[PDB]
Amino acid sequence: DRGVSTFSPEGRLFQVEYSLEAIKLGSTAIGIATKEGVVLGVEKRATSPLLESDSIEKIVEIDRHIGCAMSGLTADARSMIEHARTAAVTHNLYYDEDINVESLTQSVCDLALRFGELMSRPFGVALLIAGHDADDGYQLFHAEPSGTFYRYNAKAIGSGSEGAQAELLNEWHSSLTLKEAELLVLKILKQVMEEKLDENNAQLSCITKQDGFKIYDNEKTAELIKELKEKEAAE
Amino acid sequence: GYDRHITIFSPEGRLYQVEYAFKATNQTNINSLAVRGKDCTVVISQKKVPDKLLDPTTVSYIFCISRTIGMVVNGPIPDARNAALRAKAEAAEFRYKYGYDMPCDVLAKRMANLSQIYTQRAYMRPLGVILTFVSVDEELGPSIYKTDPAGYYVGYKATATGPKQQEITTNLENHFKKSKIDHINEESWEKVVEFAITHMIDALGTEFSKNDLEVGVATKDKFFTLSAENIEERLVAIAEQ
Amino acid sequence: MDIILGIRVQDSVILASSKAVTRGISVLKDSDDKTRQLSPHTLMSFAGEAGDTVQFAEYIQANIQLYSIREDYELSPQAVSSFVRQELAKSIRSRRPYQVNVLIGGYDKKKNKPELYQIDYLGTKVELPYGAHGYSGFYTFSLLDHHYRPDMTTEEGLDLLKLCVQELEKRMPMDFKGVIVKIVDKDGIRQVDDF
Amino acid sequence: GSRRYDSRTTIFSPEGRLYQVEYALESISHAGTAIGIMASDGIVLAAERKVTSTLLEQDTSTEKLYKLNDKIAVAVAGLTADAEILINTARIHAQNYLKTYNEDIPVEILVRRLSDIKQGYTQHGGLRPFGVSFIYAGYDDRYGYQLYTSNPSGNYTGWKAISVGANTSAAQTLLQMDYKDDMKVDDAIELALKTLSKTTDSSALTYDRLEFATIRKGANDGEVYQKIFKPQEIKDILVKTGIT
Amino acid sequence: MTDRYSFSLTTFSPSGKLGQIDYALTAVKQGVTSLGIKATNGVVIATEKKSSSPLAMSETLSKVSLLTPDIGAVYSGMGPDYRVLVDKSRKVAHTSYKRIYGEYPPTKLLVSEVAKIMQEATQSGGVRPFGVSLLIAGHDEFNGFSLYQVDPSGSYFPWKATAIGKGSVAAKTFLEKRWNDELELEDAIHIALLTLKESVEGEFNGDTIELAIIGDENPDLLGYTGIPTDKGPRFRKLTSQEINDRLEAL
Amino acid sequence: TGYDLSNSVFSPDGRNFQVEYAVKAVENGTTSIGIKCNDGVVFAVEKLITSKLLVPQKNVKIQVVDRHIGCVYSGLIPDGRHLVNRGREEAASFKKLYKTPIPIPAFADRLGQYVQAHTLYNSVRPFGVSTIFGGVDKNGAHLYMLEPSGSYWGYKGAATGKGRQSAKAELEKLVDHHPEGLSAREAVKQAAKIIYLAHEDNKEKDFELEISWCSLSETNGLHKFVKGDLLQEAIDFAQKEIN
Amino acid sequence: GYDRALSIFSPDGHIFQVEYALEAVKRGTCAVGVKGKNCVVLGCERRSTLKLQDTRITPSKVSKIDSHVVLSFSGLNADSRILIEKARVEAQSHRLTLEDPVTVEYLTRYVAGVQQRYTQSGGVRPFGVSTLIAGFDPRDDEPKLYQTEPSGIYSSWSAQTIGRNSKTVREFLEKNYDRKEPPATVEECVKLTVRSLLEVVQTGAKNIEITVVKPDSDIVALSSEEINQYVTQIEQEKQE
Amino acid sequence: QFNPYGDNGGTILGIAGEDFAVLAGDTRNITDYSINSRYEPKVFDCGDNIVMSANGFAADGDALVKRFKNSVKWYHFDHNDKKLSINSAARNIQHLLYGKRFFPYYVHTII
Amino acid sequence: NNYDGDTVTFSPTGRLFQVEYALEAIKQGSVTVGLRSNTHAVLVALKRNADELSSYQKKIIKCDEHMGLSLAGLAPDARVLSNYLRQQCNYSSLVFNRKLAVERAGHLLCDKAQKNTQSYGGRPYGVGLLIIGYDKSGAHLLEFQPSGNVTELYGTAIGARSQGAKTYLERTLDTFIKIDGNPDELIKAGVEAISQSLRDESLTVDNLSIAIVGKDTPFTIYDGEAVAKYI
Ligand SMILES: [Cl-]
Ligand SMILES: [Mg+2]
Repeated sequence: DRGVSTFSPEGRLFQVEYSLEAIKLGSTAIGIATKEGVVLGVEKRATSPLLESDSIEKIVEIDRHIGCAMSGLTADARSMIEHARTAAVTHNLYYDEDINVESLTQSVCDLALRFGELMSRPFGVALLIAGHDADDGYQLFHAEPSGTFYRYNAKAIGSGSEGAQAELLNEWHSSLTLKEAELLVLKILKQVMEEKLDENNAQLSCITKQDGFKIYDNEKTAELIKELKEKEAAE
Repeated sequence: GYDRHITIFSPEGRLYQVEYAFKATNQTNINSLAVRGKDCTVVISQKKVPDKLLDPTTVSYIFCISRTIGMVVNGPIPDARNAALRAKAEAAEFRYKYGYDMPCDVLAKRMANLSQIYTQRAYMRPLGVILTFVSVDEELGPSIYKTDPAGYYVGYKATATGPKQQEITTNLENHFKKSKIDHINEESWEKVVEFAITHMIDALGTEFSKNDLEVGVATKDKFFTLSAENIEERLVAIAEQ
Repeated sequence: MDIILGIRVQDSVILASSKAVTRGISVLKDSDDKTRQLSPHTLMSFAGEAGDTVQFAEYIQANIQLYSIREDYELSPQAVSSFVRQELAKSIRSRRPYQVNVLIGGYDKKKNKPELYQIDYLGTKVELPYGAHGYSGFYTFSLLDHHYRPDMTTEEGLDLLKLCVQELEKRMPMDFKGVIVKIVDKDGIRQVDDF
Repeated sequence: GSRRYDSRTTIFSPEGRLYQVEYALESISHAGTAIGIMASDGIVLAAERKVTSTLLEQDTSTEKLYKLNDKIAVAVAGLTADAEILINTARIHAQNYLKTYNEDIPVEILVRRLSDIKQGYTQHGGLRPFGVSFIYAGYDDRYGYQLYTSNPSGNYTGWKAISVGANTSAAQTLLQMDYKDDMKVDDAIELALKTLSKTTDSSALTYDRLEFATIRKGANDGEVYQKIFKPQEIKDILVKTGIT
Repeated sequence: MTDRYSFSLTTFSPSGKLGQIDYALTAVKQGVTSLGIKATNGVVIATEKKSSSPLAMSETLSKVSLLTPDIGAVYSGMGPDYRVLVDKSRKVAHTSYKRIYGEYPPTKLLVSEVAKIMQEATQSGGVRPFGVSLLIAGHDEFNGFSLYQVDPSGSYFPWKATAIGKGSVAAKTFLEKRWNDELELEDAIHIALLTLKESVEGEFNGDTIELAIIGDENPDLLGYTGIPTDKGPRFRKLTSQEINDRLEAL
Repeated sequence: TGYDLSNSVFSPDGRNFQVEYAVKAVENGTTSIGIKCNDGVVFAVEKLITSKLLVPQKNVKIQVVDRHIGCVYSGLIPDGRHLVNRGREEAASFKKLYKTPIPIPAFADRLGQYVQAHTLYNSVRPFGVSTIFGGVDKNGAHLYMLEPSGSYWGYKGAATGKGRQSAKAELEKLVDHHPEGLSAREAVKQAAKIIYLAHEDNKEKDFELEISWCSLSETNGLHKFVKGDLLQEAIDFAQKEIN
Repeated sequence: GYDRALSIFSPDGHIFQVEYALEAVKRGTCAVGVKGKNCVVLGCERRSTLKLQDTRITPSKVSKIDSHVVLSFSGLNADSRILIEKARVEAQSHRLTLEDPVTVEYLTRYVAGVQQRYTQSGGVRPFGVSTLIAGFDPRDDEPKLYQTEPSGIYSSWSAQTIGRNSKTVREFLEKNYDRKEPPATVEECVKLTVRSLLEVVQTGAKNIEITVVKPDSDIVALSSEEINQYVTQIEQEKQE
Repeated sequence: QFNPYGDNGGTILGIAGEDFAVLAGDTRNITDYSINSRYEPKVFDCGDNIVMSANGFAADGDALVKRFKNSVKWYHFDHNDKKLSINSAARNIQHLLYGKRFFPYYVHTII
Repeated sequence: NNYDGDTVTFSPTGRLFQVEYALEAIKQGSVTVGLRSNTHAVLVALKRNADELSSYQKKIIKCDEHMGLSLAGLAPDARVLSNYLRQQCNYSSLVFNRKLAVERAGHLLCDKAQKNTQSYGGRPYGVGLLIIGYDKSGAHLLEFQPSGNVTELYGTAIGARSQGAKTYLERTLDTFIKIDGNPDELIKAGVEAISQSLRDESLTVDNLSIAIVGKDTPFTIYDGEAVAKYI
């Protein structure tokens, strides 16, 4: 065989590149950042109709001001979330304040490359970390198993990502309202999803300064789905 | 065929890394010889200094392990010096723990046991050296004990090691058939050194200058190496007879 | 903590334990239950150093409950007592020992016999017809030497116990705020609410 | 580095099997047969010694049958040295339990722990598994007489009659034919010997190639006795059933 | 750095063979013949002293080794592996027995400890098996005289008489014809010398043969007097002269 | 085969191919020399000027150990630095316990045993440097050269790197022409010449000369760098000899 | 310690050791979980190539983790014991610190976390086991059924099956189980579970095990005759 | 027996206004009945408009101030040059002090 | 080929392929330029983005008040090495009340990178660094490579198409070295240098990243509208 921390001839880590292929097989997750808030949405993708879809937890709270959506080998994300939650609460204990979104992301990304021959392999999951702080305002971050993170105005990850990212390129502007962003995530999710989009196989969430991180109810999302379909038929 | 890379058994019950370590022994192309007198033990080895830029005083394969024990190595110098440093440490520790000087045969056994471990444990390679230990032991008298990369060791009436070892061995065998005894029946160590050089000359068929040889001598309560002039004095004595 | 008593009769084991929890010059509580159910037919009462008592009792409780789930079987009172003794015997040579004395009352379902074990903080185990820890024994043992009979009923055992509590309330210096009484028999563990 | 030489003893095949466990079972299938038969009033353990030499000391020998405590014994099939490591661990585990609870260890608990040790060697540590299968014969006051087996996978199961080692397929078919639930110890002794006599790779079954043991309640009143049979006692029981 | 070989180097092949054990047994086959014979009042163990060179002093190399005062050992196969096993066997007889019970272990239990050490080299990380088979002869009060063989796997078997190494197949056949249950110790030494002559090719005398017995107690070899219960070692190595005396009436 | 894929494996010859492969990395590196003299030693090295953008005099390759030992090496520069760092620890623990500064032969064996240790296991790589070093102790001047195998000897003159054969030939002439001895100030000038002559085997990029020395009379038994007037004097001597 | 990364990514983004552990689950005997209106039922296959067994003492397929939660599995039997033991220990540890028994979701999440840890820890292979975890939360009457697998993913199921020929029985359950109206009684839930196993099993003799879990630590295992009555009833209705 | 603590004397004083704050301290440093220095400052600017003094045993006082100054530096590195608020500084100093709960810094701290 | 499985293996020609593959990761990285005069030292870095929706990856990191670097290659490895440099700078301040010399900083990075190239299991660092600083001997610029090789220079560049900027600085050497007591002009020369490595793209306001340290100037980084002056 061959080493876990080996470089390829092109100058990339084999295991990191292979984990990126696992993330492409994962279900779609989209995030959009505005001046009124950051929206996070995911494809649930139940493997069978008997599976109770509300138990699929692919959007997750880290703190009141920071939320998280995932894509790939979602079991691997559990220890990453646990670390993020502990980092957020621990900082609040040491400094009597909320922790910066960027600093939280950086702490999660420090786990990523702690593998070799520490854990035996990289994580097989990508994260969209969305939040708000007083300094830099509403923020969206994409955290990879390479240990790298980019800030984004909008970002898609998972199986329909390259198609959804091209769509987000055209649609995003700096004056988007929160309501506009909610519909835009639902619109783009419906395009790239295999099965037909509804309240049971897709989930929305957001983070605002005032109300913090909130996962939307199936009743609330259903009305936004209905509002979206009417607006597309209206022209 | 990874059974030839590490010290595990081959299908025919062999350890190839041990066998190849034996071949590393002759990489220096040097022949050594050891013989016992009545009161002494003499060891001699060829000294080859090919490079003109070398300081010839630093080129040596004979080592003073303790005050009483001497050691000559057949093999590459890095492994020789590794073995020498360990033997020195072992001999010193023995004296501290047990209150008397480590015997030649006991040190030989200890180094042989260490060599054995490298043939059984995978992460450690064998040393590519043959170690010939000499002394005048306070219980056993004049002593020659030799160790190899297999972890084998035994006492010797006399011995030889190197590429042309077999020629030297038979030369010595024939002498002890004739003399009917276990040693060189000689009073002074000077004449035992003369015997050793004389029989090496006959077996190898080459003549030696003072800088072509290296000599170690063990007596009661000390082992010492001879200088170029001490050897030259010895070569003159052989020539005038 | 202070007063814990035990009486083994014909068909049951009765444990009586004081209700007071005192710290300094203040009785902080007067309704404290100084016992834990280890298994359906085994009860352990405890007394000693503050904190240690409950921490030890609950630790034993967790281990016996774990055994019960694993084997789908209840350990005998003799087996539970031997386990408890060993834990205390380990503890006494630790950095900080558990300073806890216990009584283990149980009904062995295989033998159809009640059993009472007295174990001190050193790991000193004895099976007894009646037992007590602390200063209580200095009154109750001689009283029970006189009035106890091996063939008594549970009702006779409760009257015998009332006689002990009355003597302790008369001659003990401290107000221990009465006792909680529990009975261990073939049908399990139950609490006497009016004592 | 060392990665090059790692056999990877604790991995799955593409089919979902454990290579080393399967190959250890293949090793055990060439070992001398061992039979266990459980009766209503006792248990028999019988085992065939691996191709005996005439100069082997027979009376002061122990290959197949080992005592774990006063109430539990095992029959071995596989590498004897591997078995002795596990037996000494089992002997210690039994005494730890007795020290803790002041009661003799229940048979299943001892079996589970020994099987859990074997399991560990298949999931972690990078070491080869133990090339051993055990037949456990024992008694406790909960379940009475019990027969179990364990194998290199660390999986264990309970039996009324069972064989391990060589020719188990043939042996199990003969046991399944003649076994019944109301059977006595003396009948089970006869069945054990008859089964070995037919499944043996030798020409004829003799006293010097056999180890035999019973666990009866044939002591005096409500107590269990272990009888590891002597050579002369095997010779007599072989004549008594009419095999020689 | 550090021992990165934490995995087994002996594993099961598809056929169920343990390759490294089989190959260790092959190394034992190539080794020089050694044997053991049990008598009614003693045990004899013997082997040829294969000299590496005639300049070598074969007295300094001891193939037959004392383990305890009443237990001895001989081998066939790789000599260095044997030497370290004798060191470990002597030490384990003290650490796991004499320092606990104040007396030497019985033969069977010391054998069991040696077997354990050899089994561990078959399963532990980063090691090969020992390339030797041992014959261990001994006496103890409650078991009397005994003789055991120990193989590279860690397996051991008791023997009335046996041989291991080069010409073991022929030597075992020879012993079967001569061995009976009424043999006296002197008769067993005689047979041991006859058996060993078949496998030896060159010189056959007290200087090329190494032979030891487990027999009567030797008070003269104890080194002190005054304790009646201490009567001396039962292990005795026969001298070069003592062997040659028995070779005349052969 | 496959005997060359792992360090510490003997080939059927009795050779460690991985050590021989480390020697190739040494042969690839720049030229460095050592000259033993009357009462001390002189070290010199070729520094290839890759670009105009390299700051002159500010990429120092010769290293000091303790206060009396100089070390220079050819091959993988970081491996050399790792060896010197060890040497400094070895020299410090010697002085700590025994008070006296480490003798040069003693120091040589400390490096020798450490390099040799990196040929014993497959979990480490051999050193990709040959190291020329030495100084002045109680017994006088000593010069040593240490190789990837752990092999070292004492030398009258030493050379390693791409221009080793040219430098060795030039060194052999000095040993023959000066049997009574060479002086410290002479050896500095000769060192400059030999580096300039050895530069003919690496002549695409022009170079920068760097010299150091230990001498009982000239530097008081301490290691110093040759700078300023004494350096320019040695450069001019070397420039005159090539033409 | 043995450090080797056994579970690693391949070029196509798969962890083969985890996927091969799923194959071991596919080889294992079938296990089914069906949750009703006021109950959960766990059904398990037992292969009939083993006669001369002692069913008194043989390890049962359904294991109690606490008095209110049960765990069945499919895959390697020896591996399952290690997960069951850890779960039982965590159940008692939760009672000790929180003064409340575990929820079914919490116990599942713990077992799933253990399985996940063995997919990115050095020197270990994944568990060749998938579990069905069923029960009722403390002081709650809503039935809970969860599934775990070697990768570490877990989720809740109205009904689910695992093991050999599980795709056949999952097909059966997908059309026969109504979300709007689950099995209203214990009898209805057991029957649907037995029916689903009868698609795959062979004979309904000593091949099917049924365990019924009800609220407030009310767990009972059905005997041969009790199960055989369901088998006899289903076959007579089938002939139509 | 060796006593790891000492008393270096002096005194400090902090007052808060509406849009300002003062932290004052005398410059005398003593041991027993001797003056060590007439001018040895113990009120320090720690950056981010925070002033600090740790009066009592001066070795512990200097150690604590040094550690807090260093804490401010790493707060900038780890949180994108963010200004450390006075309330956050206060909590950080609690953890510094309580870290040595069983071998305390013998000092009275004011920021 | 057969000798690139790990960093512990030499090739038959004496090469370490894992180190060379790590070196290759730097060439794929975005361009960054370093240059200095006698009074000041300047870093200029072309930042890279994933797409138009993403932010531009920050290339420059501060190590102390008088020292910092720019990176090219694996950014997490730069974070590890910069964190180590922060600690070593900080150790020098707390223990010795001494600002760490820029030369010692380079020596410490060299030795840290080396240990990863000689031991089994580990891997080389996959990043190149340009360290600038002002210490007791004036302005300094260093180039770090993950082979371990550290080099002091007047100017340099690393990353993709760095040869264009490196050639320009080789021509401009005599001019920019004497820009003393003038920060803006030394930056202008650095901005003109990095422009020689541009293809199709040009320097925009959120693309360019500049840093400076000097005699009476702490290490400070300029991004966003602060660099609009130099476009
Ligand atoms: Cl030893
Ligand atoms: Mg007591």
